Amino acid sequence: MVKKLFFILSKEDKNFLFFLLVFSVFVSFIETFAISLVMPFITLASDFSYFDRNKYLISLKEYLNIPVFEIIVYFGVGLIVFYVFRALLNAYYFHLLARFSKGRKHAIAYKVFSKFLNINYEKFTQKNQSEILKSITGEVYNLSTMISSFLLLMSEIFVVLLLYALMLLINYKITLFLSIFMVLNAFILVKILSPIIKKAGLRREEAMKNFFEILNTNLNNFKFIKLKTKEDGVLSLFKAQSEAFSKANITNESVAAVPRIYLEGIGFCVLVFIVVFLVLKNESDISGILSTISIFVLALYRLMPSANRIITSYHDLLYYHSSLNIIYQNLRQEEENLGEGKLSFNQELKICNLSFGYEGKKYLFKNLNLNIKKGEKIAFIGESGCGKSTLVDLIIGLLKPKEGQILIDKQELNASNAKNYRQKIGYIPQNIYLFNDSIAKNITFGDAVDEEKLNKVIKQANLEHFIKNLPQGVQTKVGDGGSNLSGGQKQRIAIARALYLEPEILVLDQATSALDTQSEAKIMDEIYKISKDKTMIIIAHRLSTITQCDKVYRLEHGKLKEEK
Amino acid sequence: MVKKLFFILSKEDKNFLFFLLVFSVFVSFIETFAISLVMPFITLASDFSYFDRNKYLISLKEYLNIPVFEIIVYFGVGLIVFYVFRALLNAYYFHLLARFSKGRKHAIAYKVFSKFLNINYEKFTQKNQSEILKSITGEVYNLSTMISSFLLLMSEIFVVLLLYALMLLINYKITLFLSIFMVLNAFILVKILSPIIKKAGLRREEAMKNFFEILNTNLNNFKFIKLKTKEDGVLSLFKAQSEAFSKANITNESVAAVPRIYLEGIGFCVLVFIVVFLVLKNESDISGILSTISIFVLALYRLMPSANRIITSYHDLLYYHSSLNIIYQNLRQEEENLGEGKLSFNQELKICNLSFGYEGKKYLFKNLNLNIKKGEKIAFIGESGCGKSTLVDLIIGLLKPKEGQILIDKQELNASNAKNYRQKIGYIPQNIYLFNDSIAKNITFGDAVDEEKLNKVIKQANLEHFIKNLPQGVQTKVGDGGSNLSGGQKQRIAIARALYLEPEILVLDQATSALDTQSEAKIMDEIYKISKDKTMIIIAHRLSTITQCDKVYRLEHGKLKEEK
Repeated sequence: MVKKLFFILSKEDKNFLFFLLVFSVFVSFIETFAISLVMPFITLASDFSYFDRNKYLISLKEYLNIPVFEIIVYFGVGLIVFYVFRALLNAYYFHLLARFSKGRKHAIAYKVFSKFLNINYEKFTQKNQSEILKSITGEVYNLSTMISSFLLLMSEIFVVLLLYALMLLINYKITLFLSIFMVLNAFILVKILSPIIKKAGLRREEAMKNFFEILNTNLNNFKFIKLKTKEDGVLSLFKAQSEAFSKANITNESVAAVPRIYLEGIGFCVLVFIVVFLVLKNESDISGILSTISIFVLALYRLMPSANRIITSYHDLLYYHSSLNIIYQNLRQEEENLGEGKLSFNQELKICNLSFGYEGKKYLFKNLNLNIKKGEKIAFIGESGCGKSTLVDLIIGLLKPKEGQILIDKQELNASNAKNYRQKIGYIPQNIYLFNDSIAKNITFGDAVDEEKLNKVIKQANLEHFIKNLPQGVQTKVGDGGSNLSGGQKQRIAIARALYLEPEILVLDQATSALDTQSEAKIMDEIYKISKDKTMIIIAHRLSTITQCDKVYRLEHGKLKEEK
Repeated sequence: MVKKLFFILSKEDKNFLFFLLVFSVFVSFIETFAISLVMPFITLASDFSYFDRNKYLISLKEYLNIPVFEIIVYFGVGLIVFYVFRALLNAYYFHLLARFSKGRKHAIAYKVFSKFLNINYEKFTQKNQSEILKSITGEVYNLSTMISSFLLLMSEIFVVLLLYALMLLINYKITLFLSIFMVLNAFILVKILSPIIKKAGLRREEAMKNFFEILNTNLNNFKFIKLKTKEDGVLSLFKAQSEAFSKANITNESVAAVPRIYLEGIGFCVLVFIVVFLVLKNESDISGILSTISIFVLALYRLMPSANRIITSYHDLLYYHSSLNIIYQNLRQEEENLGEGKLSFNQELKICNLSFGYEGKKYLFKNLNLNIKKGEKIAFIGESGCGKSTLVDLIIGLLKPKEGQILIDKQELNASNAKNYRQKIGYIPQNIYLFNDSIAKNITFGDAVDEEKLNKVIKQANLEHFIKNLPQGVQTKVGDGGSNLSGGQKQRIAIARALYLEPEILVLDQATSALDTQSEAKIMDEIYKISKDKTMIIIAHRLSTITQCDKVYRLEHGKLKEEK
């Protein structure tokens, strides 16, 4: 199951990853060094001896470099430069972690989005957009922060093992005591306290709910209370619930402080017994008792966060992580579309026996039939939701028929030429979704500009008096969808978007209502005047918009009857 | 302005307050004992000397009590009993704080609620219930936790002052350096660091806003993407915004560790210059270097929580409290209703020139006139908010008329006799709010039970076939409002509630819609049959329910016309 992970990440990310691993092991050594290098400096600073004795201390001094008094100053400066060095180093490490995690958040999410773009229409549209959005923005973040948690985990288990080994070395006796005593201390806090904290917590949570409830119904029945004269009747309930809440809330607010005061008390109590045990034998070298103590204090101090990070990363490695990876496998290895080749359209769009049904599912047509001559401008009057939009979808490039053929100049429409057939249709969704940018983009939908063709389209989409009356002009921000724009401008800009593609079939998926003739009646005429050179399919929901339409097919359950 | 506090709090609350006040300073001293009493034991436990010298230490040993090897064992116990003693003491202290805070929550919220119960109907109904609920459950919590925060504040400022004075005594030289460096370091973290972080926080928030904003619009326009074949168009923008998010997300995650790693860097760096200044003179008594370090470490260590709590409680002493206390003052000194004395009803309910308006407000009536013979069963067709409900409120006990008299057997209804008149009306609100309890209560509305009267009432409100078909029976929990109950049973339970008060005027405030005759048509006849012996006022909303009404008055601008 490790081969899953090595399929997602790229090579540069691998280099970066191992870099971060080596770094992770490194900072462990740097930390344990930053902690260990206190004992020598704290035990050699006083008394001012050790220079005159000890087979090791005199060598660096008798190496003819330093007198006797510059052995503490220089060493100390060396350490403070070492600590500023740490202050920079750890920051860089975490920077690399962040850079890696979120840079990956970018990179893989790009792939997921792209693959979802290359996947076929039916499989994309069969699963809700919550699943897709989550699949390209949620799982990615989760995985990124997951990996960061893993590298940090490595770092800290290394810090733990290293400092534990150091403690094992320094005082072989005390470390075992503090070990057995530590794994007991965690037991007192996770088996004897935490469930009772959960207990008082749930008690407060329930009492608060109850209290607010009867206070709310009591306020709801005031007209009855005032007319009942007796008010103490409901105070008999209020003072009853309020005291329960006032009890559970104090048991909770009280039991929460037990651990820390426990930790202080035990914090000193563990120190004094160890003192009174190391008295039975003589070893305390004045500074010795405090030299080993400063060290173990430091060690425990640095170990607590390592343990915490370990546990947190553990819960993040249980809760999250795994429950995403397999999902990812179902998204990249998920198949795409296909097809390549051209197809000509100079005569008809013969349909021939559609018969279509989704992934369930009862058939929506079962032998649907019509044909669309080049330039017909037809419309699909329905009863809203009958399948007119689905019919048009099948007529156009999308949706694979169950029994159909859909001929284009007596030539069968399939996957090969589906590319080129999808290419030669606009859309104009009426209720459109613009993305926050500069009018031109959208319309061009990101694919650069052309100036000439763009102006041909703006001229053709009758927006010249709207582009003239804009401050920045063609470069104004649509705010979102509009926001900065409004209805008519949306519609016409979409018309521009579909007329930027030009030929040959203009779909027009008009939605329910437009409100009213003070918009649609004019725009329709403009459309009839601009759809002269091309063919048009209109997914009509009502009426009064199909006046100049050559053909009108009514689709109701469950066949297709010709109206006009 | 402190006398406000002693008007809200009772005597027991005052005593408890001063008690917790003294307690705070006490635990301050006990804690500083736990910190200071380390130095004697840290300097006398090892090495095993000091017993032979010192004018005081030689006394207790020469006081004929101890050998030579049992002076550390016994002395240690003195501290180890003391620290468990603390483990109990602080626990009991915080327990007392919690008990005071939430006990105050109870008692005080009770007082406010009770005052809202004694206040008159119009001022109660003129202010929205949000302000009320908050005034008896929101502000109270703030004041409660506020006072506890103040006591804790005193405790910790005392700990601060004592340990600061002790450090001042022990080493009068170093404490000043660490002081100026405290106000300098905190300056580095709150004047040089803390203000600059906010910028990055808002920046990241905005970058996330932009990216996540533009990611949805991309998925919203997929039909066009599929019809375009080319996938790179939106990938070219996605790779542009996602990297902006991927840049903003790494800088904050990098800068968030800056303060703490700074804290280690300075944490050690501050030690060494002090070393290189205290080496120039002989004073280091081997353990001295580590004794003074241990002491100042303990003190600074204990000072951090004191400062932190000071700041936290300070923000609780800034944000909250005030905007509640005056609010609170506007509820204790708030005025109530009045009245006492009886009044008879045997003939008519003469009105005589009502004319009413709320706290604004254009009059809803301006000279209203009628009379209600005992048992008339009249109805008020209105336009909802036209003033029919207000009219009925005036007819019954609530709301004081601006020009009216409201005679009851030729006797004026005012504040004095309003009690007995309020007593003699039921209600039946149609859309009712039961509170989570045992059917009997509600019906009796909290005022205990009666068995005889309850059975007579359930008998009168025709609900027996629903009580036999319930598990617990009359002791079933209505769950919420119902939840466990449904429609008809709700209504009839309310009818029972108003029939438990029994006579003599049955209001029926019907709301909009019921759906349909399978409920209203049935209930209405039963109501008409139980109102035979009584009089009835119906705030009717429609028709077909006022069929059996003897009189029907329609309220329109701005009079009342008899219908039938």
